Amino acid sequence: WIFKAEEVMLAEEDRNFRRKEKMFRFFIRRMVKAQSFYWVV
Amino acid sequence: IMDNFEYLTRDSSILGPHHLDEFIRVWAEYDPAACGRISYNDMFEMLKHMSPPLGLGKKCPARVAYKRLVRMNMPISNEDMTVHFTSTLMALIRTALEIKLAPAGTKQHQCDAELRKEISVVWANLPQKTL
Amino acid sequence: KLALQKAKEVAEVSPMSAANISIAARQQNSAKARSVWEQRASQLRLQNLRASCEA
Amino acid sequence: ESARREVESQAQQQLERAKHKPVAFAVRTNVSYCGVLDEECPVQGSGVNFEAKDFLHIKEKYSNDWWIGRLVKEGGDIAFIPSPQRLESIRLKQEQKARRSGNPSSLSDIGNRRSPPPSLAKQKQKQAEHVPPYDVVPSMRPVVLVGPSLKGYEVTDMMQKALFDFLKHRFDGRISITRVTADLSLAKRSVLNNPGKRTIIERSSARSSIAEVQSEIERIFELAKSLQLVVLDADTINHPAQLAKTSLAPIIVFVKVSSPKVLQRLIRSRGKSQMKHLTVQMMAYDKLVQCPPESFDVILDENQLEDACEHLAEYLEVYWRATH
Repeated sequence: WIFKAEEVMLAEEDRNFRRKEKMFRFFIRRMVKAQSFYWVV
Repeated sequence: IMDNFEYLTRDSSILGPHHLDEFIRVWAEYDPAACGRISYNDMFEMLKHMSPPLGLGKKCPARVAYKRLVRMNMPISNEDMTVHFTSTLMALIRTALEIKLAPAGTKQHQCDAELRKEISVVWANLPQKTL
Repeated sequence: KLALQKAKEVAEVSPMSAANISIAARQQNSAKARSVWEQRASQLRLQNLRASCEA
Repeated sequence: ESARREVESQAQQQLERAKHKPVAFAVRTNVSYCGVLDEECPVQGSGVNFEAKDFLHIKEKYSNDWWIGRLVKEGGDIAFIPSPQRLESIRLKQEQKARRSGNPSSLSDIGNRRSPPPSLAKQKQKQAEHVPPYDVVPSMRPVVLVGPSLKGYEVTDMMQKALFDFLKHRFDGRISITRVTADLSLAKRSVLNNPGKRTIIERSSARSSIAEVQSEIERIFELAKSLQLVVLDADTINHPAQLAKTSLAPIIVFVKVSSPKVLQRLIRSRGKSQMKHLTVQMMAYDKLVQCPPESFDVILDENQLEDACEHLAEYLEVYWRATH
């Protein structure tokens, strides 16, 4: 739940460097936990 | 193994399947034959000679035994020349575990009805032993 | 418990959550195998707890 | 008599033509009175049997004694609601059926002290508080989220922002989100006629924070009269009783951790910044937990985000159908 809110308050904080590399991390974490990645591995 | 799991997890302090064997052994020596009914004064010495694991541990619990012989319904209503094993061992096994009559003191009929409905098909052999 | 509480908030209309939790409480009840080991363990737990409480 | 039947028919026709018109305003009650068993209603058989702790919505105009209203219940039809003066009169009627109501007791004392009723025997006295039978509340209930700990901190902010986001997205186009940056717990109605009416008085309360808080009260009312559901992002209220005696009468949503053991480690998951405020962050949890569940309107006592998310969605859908 907390992570969901962190990725919800980060899209509304950029919508209006060291920040651009963090939506990439969020997308990666959303990608390493999906069923597609699990089945592929 | 699972057919005998009740015996294999005994924790032998409230055992009932084995003390009945000792009860039968004690009764056989004092009894030459059934003959219907037996005397009264034998039961006191039988309780004294009964296995301490069930019936009396120390001198004080004997009072509890008296509390099981007195302060409730009496088999003295019929002839005093009557057996008591039908009413003594049953009472002791009822009071040793899952006692319910003492807290109430008046709901004996419900307990008797529960016993009857749980012995529904015994060909009416225990009805004469409940007394 | 949550389904029973569901009906409590909705006091402006007759709630159907009780019926939904009733029809979904007995269908899965037939899965209680309760093997001999589990029954014996429950009885032993009851006896040990009674002995500990009564000392 | 022809007059009663004629007025009955006229009221029925007015009800029929007013079935599809906008709602005017709403009233709040504090007495368990039934509007159907009273014979003074203009039309019999179309009353309201509403208990306390209830909202009524009045649309059209009838007279100084009765109004045309509707219940917040689903399927509740149009009924007739007593006026506040009519409720005062019927409250006086409630305590007159008893043997005595004033000072002269009936303890075997008849014909000795007649004791005509003075001004103390009427409603003129007992004016120390004198709570009106009716209260003015917003048409649509504002939604306030409380818990799981002190607001303005990371954990509570995220656990409420996720739900706020869910409300914005799922109910997009029908819900407006407003944030109350200033305080909101100073909403009083029986303090004075006008404390700090002007900013040039240079009074203690004229230059205080009471002015903007009092002016924020009817903003919620204006949002409610548009039929669009509104929430309150108040960063000061952390307990339902803090905002229960006011005129808002809002829906309070409880997001709570099942046990404080989980909450402590959840606070630990943020970083070293929150360890400084961990102490004060815990008594604000158990103080709010010790509040009776009946104070809150809804409870979110689970851990899953999606299932708790639906728990609010279905409740608000039921509310939406209730007032439509």
